[PDB]
Amino acid sequence: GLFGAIAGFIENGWQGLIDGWYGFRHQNAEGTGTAADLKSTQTAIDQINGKLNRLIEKTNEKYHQIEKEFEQVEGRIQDLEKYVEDTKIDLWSYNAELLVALENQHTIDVTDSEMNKLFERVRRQLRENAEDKGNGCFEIFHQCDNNCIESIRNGTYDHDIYRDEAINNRFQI
Amino acid sequence: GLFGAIAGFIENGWQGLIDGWYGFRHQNAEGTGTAADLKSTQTAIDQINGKLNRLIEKTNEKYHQIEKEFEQVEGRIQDLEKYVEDTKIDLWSYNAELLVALENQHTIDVTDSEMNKLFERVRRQLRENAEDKGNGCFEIFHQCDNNCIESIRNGTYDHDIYRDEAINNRFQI
Amino acid sequence: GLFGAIAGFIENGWQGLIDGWYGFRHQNAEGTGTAADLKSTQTAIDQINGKLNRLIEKTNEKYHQIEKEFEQVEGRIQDLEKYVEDTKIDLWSYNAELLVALENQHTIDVTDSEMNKLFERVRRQLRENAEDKGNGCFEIFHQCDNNCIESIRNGTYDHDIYRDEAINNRFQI
Amino acid sequence: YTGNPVICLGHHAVPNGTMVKTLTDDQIEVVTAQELVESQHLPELCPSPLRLVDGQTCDIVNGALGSPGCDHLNGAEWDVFIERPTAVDTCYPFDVPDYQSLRSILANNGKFEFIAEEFQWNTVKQNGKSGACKRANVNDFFNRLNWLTKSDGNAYPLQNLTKVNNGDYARLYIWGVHHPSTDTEQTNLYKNNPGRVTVSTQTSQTSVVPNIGSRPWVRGLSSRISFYWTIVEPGDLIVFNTIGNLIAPRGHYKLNSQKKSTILNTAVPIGSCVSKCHTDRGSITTTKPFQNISRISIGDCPKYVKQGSLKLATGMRNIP
Amino acid sequence: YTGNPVICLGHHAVPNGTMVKTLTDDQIEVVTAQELVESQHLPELCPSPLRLVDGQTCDIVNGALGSPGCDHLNGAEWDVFIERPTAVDTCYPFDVPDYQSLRSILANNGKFEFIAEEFQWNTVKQNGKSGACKRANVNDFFNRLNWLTKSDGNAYPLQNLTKVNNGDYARLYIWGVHHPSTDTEQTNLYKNNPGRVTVSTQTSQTSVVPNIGSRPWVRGLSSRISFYWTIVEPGDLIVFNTIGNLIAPRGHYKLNSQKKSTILNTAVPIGSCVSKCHTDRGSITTTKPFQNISRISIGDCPKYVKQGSLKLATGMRNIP
Amino acid sequence: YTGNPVICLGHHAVPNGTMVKTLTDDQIEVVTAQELVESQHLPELCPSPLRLVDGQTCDIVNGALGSPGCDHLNGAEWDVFIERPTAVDTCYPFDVPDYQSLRSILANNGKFEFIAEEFQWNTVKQNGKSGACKRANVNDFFNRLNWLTKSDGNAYPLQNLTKVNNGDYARLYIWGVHHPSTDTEQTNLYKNNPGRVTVSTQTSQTSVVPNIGSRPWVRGLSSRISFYWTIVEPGDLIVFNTIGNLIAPRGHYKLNSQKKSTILNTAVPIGSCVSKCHTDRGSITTTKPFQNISRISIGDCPKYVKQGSLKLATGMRNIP
Ligand SMILES: *[C@@H]1O[C@H](CO)[C@@H](O[C@@H]2O[C@H](CO)[C@@H](O[C@@H]3O[C@H](CO[C@H]4O[C@H](CO)[C@@H](O)[C@H](O)[C@@H]4O)[C@@H](O)[C@H](O[C@H]4O[C@H](CO)[C@@H](O)[C@H](O)[C@@H]4O[C@H]4O[C@H](CO)[C@@H](O)[C@H](O)[C@@H]4O)[C@@H]3O)[C@H](O)[C@H]2NC(C)=O)[C@H](O)[C@H]1NC(C)=O
Ligand SMILES: *[C@@H]1O[C@H](CO)[C@@H](O[C@@H]2O[C@H](CO)[C@@H](O[C@@H]3O[C@H](CO[C@H]4O[C@H](CO)[C@@H](O)[C@H](O)[C@@H]4O)[C@@H](O)[C@H](O[C@H]4O[C@H](CO)[C@@H](O)[C@H](O)[C@@H]4O[C@H]4O[C@H](CO)[C@@H](O)[C@H](O)[C@@H]4O)[C@@H]3O)[C@H](O)[C@H]2NC(C)=O)[C@H](O)[C@H]1NC(C)=O
Ligand SMILES: *[C@@H]1O[C@H](CO)[C@@H](O[C@@H]2O[C@H](CO)[C@@H](O[C@@H]3O[C@H](CO[C@H]4O[C@H](CO)[C@@H](O)[C@H](O)[C@@H]4O)[C@@H](O)[C@H](O[C@H]4O[C@H](CO)[C@@H](O)[C@H](O)[C@@H]4O[C@H]4O[C@H](CO)[C@@H](O)[C@H](O)[C@@H]4O)[C@@H]3O)[C@H](O)[C@H]2NC(C)=O)[C@H](O)[C@H]1NC(C)=O
Ligand SMILES: *[C@@H]1O[C@H](CO)[C@@H](O)[C@H](O)[C@H]1NC(C)=O
Ligand SMILES: *[C@@H]1O[C@H](CO)[C@@H](O)[C@H](O)[C@H]1NC(C)=O
Ligand SMILES: *[C@@H]1O[C@H](CO)[C@@H](O)[C@H](O)[C@H]1NC(C)=O
Repeated sequence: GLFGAIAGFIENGWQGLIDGWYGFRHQNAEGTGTAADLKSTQTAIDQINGKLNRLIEKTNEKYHQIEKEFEQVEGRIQDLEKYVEDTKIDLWSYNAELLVALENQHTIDVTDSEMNKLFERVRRQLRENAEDKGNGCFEIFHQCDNNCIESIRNGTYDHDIYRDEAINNRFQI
Repeated sequence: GLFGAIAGFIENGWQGLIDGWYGFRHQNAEGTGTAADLKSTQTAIDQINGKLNRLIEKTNEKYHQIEKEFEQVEGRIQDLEKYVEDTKIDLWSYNAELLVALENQHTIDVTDSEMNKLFERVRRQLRENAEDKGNGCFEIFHQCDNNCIESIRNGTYDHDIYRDEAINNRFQI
Repeated sequence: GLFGAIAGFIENGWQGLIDGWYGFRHQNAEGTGTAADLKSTQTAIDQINGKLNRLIEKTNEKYHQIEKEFEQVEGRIQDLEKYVEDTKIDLWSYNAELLVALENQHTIDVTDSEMNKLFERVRRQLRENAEDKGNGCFEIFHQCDNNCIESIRNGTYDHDIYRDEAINNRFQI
Repeated sequence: YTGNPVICLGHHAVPNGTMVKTLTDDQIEVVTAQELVESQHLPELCPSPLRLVDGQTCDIVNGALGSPGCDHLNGAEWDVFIERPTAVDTCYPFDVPDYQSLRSILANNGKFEFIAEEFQWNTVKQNGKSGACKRANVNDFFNRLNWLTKSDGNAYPLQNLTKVNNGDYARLYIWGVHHPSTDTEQTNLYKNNPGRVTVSTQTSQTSVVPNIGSRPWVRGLSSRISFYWTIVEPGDLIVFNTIGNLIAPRGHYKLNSQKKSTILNTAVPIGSCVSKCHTDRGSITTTKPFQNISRISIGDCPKYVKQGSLKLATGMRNIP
Repeated sequence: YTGNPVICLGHHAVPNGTMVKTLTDDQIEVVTAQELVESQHLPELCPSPLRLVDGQTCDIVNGALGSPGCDHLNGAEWDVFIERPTAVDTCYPFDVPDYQSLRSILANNGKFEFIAEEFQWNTVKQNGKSGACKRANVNDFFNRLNWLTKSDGNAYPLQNLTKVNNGDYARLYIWGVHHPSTDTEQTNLYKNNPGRVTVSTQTSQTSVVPNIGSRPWVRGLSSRISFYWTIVEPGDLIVFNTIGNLIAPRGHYKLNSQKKSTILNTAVPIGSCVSKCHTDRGSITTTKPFQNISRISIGDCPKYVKQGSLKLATGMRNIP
Repeated sequence: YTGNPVICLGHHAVPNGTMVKTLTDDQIEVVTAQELVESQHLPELCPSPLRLVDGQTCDIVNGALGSPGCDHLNGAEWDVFIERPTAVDTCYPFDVPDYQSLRSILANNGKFEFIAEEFQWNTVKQNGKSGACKRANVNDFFNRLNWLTKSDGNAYPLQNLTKVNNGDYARLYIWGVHHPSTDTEQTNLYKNNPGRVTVSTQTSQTSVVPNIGSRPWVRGLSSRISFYWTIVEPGDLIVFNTIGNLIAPRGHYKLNSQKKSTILNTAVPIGSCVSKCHTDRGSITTTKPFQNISRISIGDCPKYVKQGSLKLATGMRNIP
């Protein structure tokens, strides 16, 4: 993708994450765990559902057209009827091919972008209390029991509570 | 958008910003203020004007064509004439719909990207002297009178002048 | 581009870099140097050659069509033949124009994105040992001989070896 | 673990995904995709919501003329006339100059509503019948046509008859010209040897001279009929003028003012399912926007494309 | 405030924006948009910069033949011939086989420049006139045609006349064949009963036999004229060979070598504005690339599309 | 330098790049580009891998009739018939109603494979020859046609001949009707004065009456022949019925069941290069997907577009 998160600095996906598209994995004193992030998952699903809705929107209702099969050669007018229908088919096939290629490029970029926006949200919450380890993970420089982990997941983590502990451990002062 | 700045970590826009698309708001000891950023605004306006130029570029000049309305049914050739014109109209309508959808997706991404590039420019100017508060705002860890605010705005802020003050305030050393 | 790296915070390209699309330039006590980055260069080349592959893939084989020029006026069927062919040409010309415009927008973004991903990879390697100077360059806060430069280039730099040195230089403690 | 807490952000994956195409990659793996090209069809045509009329052994043209096997089409109305390739001619061997135009007008109009009119032909015998056109097991003729021949007294006087369209709708008259195989058949049937048929309205006139000669033997005969048609707008009128060889109409078909019907030629049976999209290969029930089943599609249909497969990605890259 | 200065980066917004479509959202709000589909037209046709000729009560075809109400079209040149649906026939009742072709050639050619040529018909009376074709209040005929009939001595000799194109330009000859209503009108006018008209060039020959019979009464008559045309290239020549029923040309129209004109059939008056895009509903003045006004557009026009509205975003998302 | 090491990330550049168009910029500079519109063509047509047959001085139609300069086309098979604009008629002056249809059928079918059949015409003289159609230096005729005229005893009896298609392939029969210049030529050649030609199958019948009159003199004659064609499907049969003016076939052409060939009209010489894409301007050898060389392209060709240049970017922005 354009953002280099999926298939990038996050090295693989998680087969265990079954109730979300994006999520958190943690290890603290009390153990490990994983939960889904609902906001990122829903925004990516809504954008993809939007493109689906844009396509399965059938407005192409035709009744009396032209003949399209001929048992024998007839000359000028049959040549024109065949040529018109071949021209139409070639243009519609080009449109289908290009639409799918563009949409897929964009869908891959959108999902990579949503991965990246989640990473940046957590970064901005942690402020000076954590460091980016380089693989989608943050090293947190204060103890963080299960309630503190959930506070990070649910967006109520207050960095100021932990800042001086974390800064002292980060830099040894 | 792909970058998550507009409609993202920047929570809303400013109705008071009337002479630019992007700008700075500050609070310091001397008071508050707002100014527009001309470079961000002009690059976004120029990109959008470019797409407008690409569209209002009328190159489609036709005189003698075919008959397109018929008082009564006539048979084979009239059917072919109707079918040709209906094929043309459906292809052009598809092109108009896809063009506008694509252009709008891209225009939204372009303007969100310019918001983000302005944010990252300011971050790089501030170096170690400020911290990202998480909502498009920087907390600056030295006093910054109006001249210092404008120096940040006009790209002449020298971080080294304030670095030692700022680092001592950030970390208490 | 969307990422503001090429034609952005990196102010120009390097004419001397002839064996890659992206690379590193360094200065340390032992001197200066420049080397290409193979991974970023190869990923950008592969994406561009993929679009080339999609175009020079020719599937458009026609034999018996219609007449396309006429010595003199003949009336209704000749009008229809001219109109069908001119409608086809206009639609194909629109597709060619839009395809190249879209592809070039995307190619410029892809290469700018690869520049940015290289920059962010190195940033994550350096951890707390270096600071972004704002122009594509990192100021490194420990001595880094030629082997340590190459370790940054080849992704084996261990930040922990130098962290104490660098943090003390960065903040003076 | 060192004892500093870690939080990792990530994304899901599945063991095996689906490959899709993009602008930059011919095949790249994603978590979920959706196929956009319908390739499967029902082996039947569905009779709802569209009104289908099955011609069975009658062509639409033979159905308009009223040939023997076609009485079930009297009064029929359709959105799609289903014409069978096993249809055969059961009556007088005929041709239609500009055949496809008559077929298209009949199919597009969407109904066989015939209004009988009495034509007061004078002296000539009426209701001629033929061995080439048996009904029950007896010589007969097209239902909608009246084969005029000379009287027992060897007279075929000039016929000159008018019908005025003072009604609400356009009228379709189907009429014919008999082409005998010899000169003596010509005089035996019509007295006058160059016959002559002229059929005109205010603004148009089609006029026809019979062609005499031996054609291949079909159902007993080497003579032929050529059929023509005339549309009479409200306020206009039609004149039939002949001195022999006219195969006269018995009335006219009503034309709908909005023509929105069509014809489909296929051997596929009519079943009992529901679908608003028909092909010559059968109906299709799909929400996909494209299909590779047939060029020949009628109704609320996906667009016919060349590709057998186009996968829209509906998830992120799959990296298990 | 705590006393550390704060700088916030942001973007503008307005109270209420415009909703637009994207690939992923049907309707999302942005600060400014611009409509790309022109929906408004002037109630006039604009006579600049394109040259418009108003047929008034004359068809383009009647204008070529020179029917009574058409003298104002002598010598006219147009980019767009404006033909009125209220046009009426004012002369001998006629038809044109392949009518739309004659109309398309005349409209496309772009001018009525008639070159008179004196044809040396022998014995036959010339300049026949008709009650069906009054000019002033007196029996007359098409201006560009010369109705030949038999002499006072009851003779119509074979006519065999040639005109050579040794000039610079292609010539358009318009000629006709008279169809009498009876045999006795045929002999009354032309002596010979099967008339015959053959008109040929080096490479082409159109040949016609008259059709005799009663058609509906129009302006006094049940006879008809069928009109034909022949193009004579430079270096080629034309031969008129007839023994009755020819309605002779009086010359030929000049064909432009570049044919770039057309015709519009509309009731819209010609006004005083400026625009190079015309529809059957009136001219349009717009910079928008698309329009939903009409299929029928001439000049430098937006592309006709089905959609009533397509808004292009010209600003960022609006979040007030 | 201060003594802290620096690492700079950057990208390459060249002194001067290529400018390309994007959605937002009409001209912006990139390091490398590739042109997508082919503008160059070879000045020859390439005779490989497609089979090209050169008509030289013969039309495809004259090649079908067997006019003097066309013997080199006996037995030919082609993917593309190359027809030359300097082709001239070398035989009896003729026309073809719906000429372009006969030419298209012949060109598409892809071969001239003639099957001789002996037709047992009775009484009539056969093998008529003409001054308008010299072969060697002697009066001759089309090779595939048999000009029948009345016998030395002044008889032209009714001709009524049948050929049954019991073979494997559809047959194309090409026949004609002679149009004399006078009545006395008509009787001199055919005795009966209105001649008559009827050619029919089971399902179709084309019938023709000759037109008498003086046409322009071409190679000695003011008479003409009109050519017609009839396709006879397997199981069907053809009947020739005439009392004068038939220009009889000498057999039939074989029609391929798959029609895949075409015709190109150009003066460009055939050389010795290799290419599967031909235009009326010459072949093109290219990988580009588009071309602005000609509308008229045959084979495996780029798509014809209006633009002279479309540059695809293949590198990043160039900032030296
Ligand atoms: C100009 O050239 C044409 C073309 O060649 C030529 O046409 C031929 O005309 C003859 C005579 O008119 C046609 O002969 C008829 O053919 C059919 C069918 O033929 C084949 O198929 C049957 C099965 O359907 C096979 O069994 C058979 O062997 C054939 O190969 C026959 O059904 C016809 O039979 C009737 O008439 C015969 C006399 O000719 C009787 O012998 C026979 O019993 C049939 O009797 C009918 O008539 C009785 C009174 O007439 C009546 O009481 C009965 O009810 C019964 O219906 C007949 O053999 C031949 O098909 C034509 N060929 C083609 C290719 O069209 C023209 O004749 C010629 N013109 C001139 C003036 O010479
Ligand atoms: C084959 O079948 C066709 C169709 O039936 C038939 O055509 C009909 O021919 C008759 C006579 O030839 C036509 O009669 C003429 O019709 C017009 C107009 O008709 C209607 O509208 C008028 C108003 O415009 C109403 O007032 C009227 O009631 C009608 O409903 C009349 O204008 C004609 O009148 C002239 O001729 C009459 C004699 O027939 C005179 O009585 C009358 O005064 C008019 O006289 C003219 O002649 C005088 C000397 O001759 C002269 O001094 C005057 O200046 C004046 O101009 C006439 O009634 C009828 O319309 C045709 N019908 C159709 C449907 O076309 C063919 O005749 C028939 N062929 C054969 C051989 O039978
Ligand atoms: C109806 O209207 C048409 C059209 O106007 C008219 O057609 C003209 O017919 C005449 C006579 O049939 C045609 O005359 C022939 O024309 C050619 C070529 O003409 C021009 O070009 C030549 C060079 O090619 C110039 O030199 C010349 O000046 C012309 O401008 C001539 O080649 C013909 O010559 C032969 O016949 C002449 C007698 O008419 C002889 O004098 C001459 O020597 C040629 O002799 C041939 O015949 C001999 C016996 O007959 C024989 O022994 C020889 O072997 C030799 O082959 C001739 O002059 C004229 O071209 C037609 N014009 C057009 C425009 O088509 C019809 O005649 C008219 N119908 C009626 C009934 O009047
Ligand atoms: C339609 O596509 C399917 C693939 O889904 C393929 O199997 C089938 O052959 C295609 N039909 C035709 C007529 O090519
Ligand atoms: C064209 O679009 C407008 C909306 O802008 C709509 O009101 C109008 O009905 C449309 N015209 C037609 C003929 O549908
Ligand atoms: C085709 O394009 C080239 C530019 O590459 C241009 O010079 C040439 O004139 C074009 N051909 C025509 C016929 O316009």
